[PDB]
Amino acid sequence: APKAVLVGLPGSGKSTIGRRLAKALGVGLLDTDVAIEQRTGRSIADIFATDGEQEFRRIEEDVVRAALADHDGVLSLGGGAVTSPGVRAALAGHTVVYLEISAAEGVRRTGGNTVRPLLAGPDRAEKYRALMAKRAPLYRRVATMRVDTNRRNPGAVVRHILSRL
Ligand SMILES: Nc1ncnc2c1ncn2[C@@H]1O[C@H](COP(=O)(O)OP(=O)(O)O)[C@@H](O)[C@H]1O
Ligand SMILES: [Cl-]
Ligand SMILES: [Cl-]
Ligand SMILES: [Cl-]
Ligand SMILES: [Cl-]
Ligand SMILES: [Cl-]
Ligand SMILES: [Mg+2]
Repeated sequence: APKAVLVGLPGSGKSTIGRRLAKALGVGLLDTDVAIEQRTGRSIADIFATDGEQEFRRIEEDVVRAALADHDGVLSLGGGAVTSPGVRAALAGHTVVYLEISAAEGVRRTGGNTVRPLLAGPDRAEKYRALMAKRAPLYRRVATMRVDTNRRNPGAVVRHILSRL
């Protein structure tokens, strides 16, 4: 089982805290989105655009279940993985760290244009708050550890988690 599975909204720090937490533990980081692009050679988008949700999610769940079983390092879950009941079911029993972030800070951390599909240019703040009302309850449900990242720098978040593992 993974040392920790990180979940949270876009920009809550899944990739960043995941990378730094993994480095600290001397283990590898497995990001489900990446495992998907590598498994299919297709980018996240093409899959969506082409196959769409149901098919992506099915693939994503497939990747998550395998990672939860084979990966012993840090696992960062794609932001929407928790919307699949099969994923929430597979997570039961695992150490799940929910990186919490306010909408104001979250939307500002993602302004990097690093490819945030569900956060188009037109009124991102409004879209981010909607995404939060929708995903937040799910993260809280699967979370075994809730970590507030609002005023904590990445190092402090990492140390906070390490202390509770
Ligand atoms: N605790 C933090 N404090 C300040 N900035 C952060 C923190 N965590 C993440 N960030 C920054 O916010 C941006 C989004 O982080 P990222 O890990 O890619 O988020 P996610 O993978 O959840 O979508 C990155 O530039 C990252 O360095
Ligand atoms: Cl399984
Ligand atoms: Cl590993
Ligand atoms: Cl995300
Ligand atoms: Cl299960
Ligand atoms: Cl600080
Ligand atoms: Mg990420």
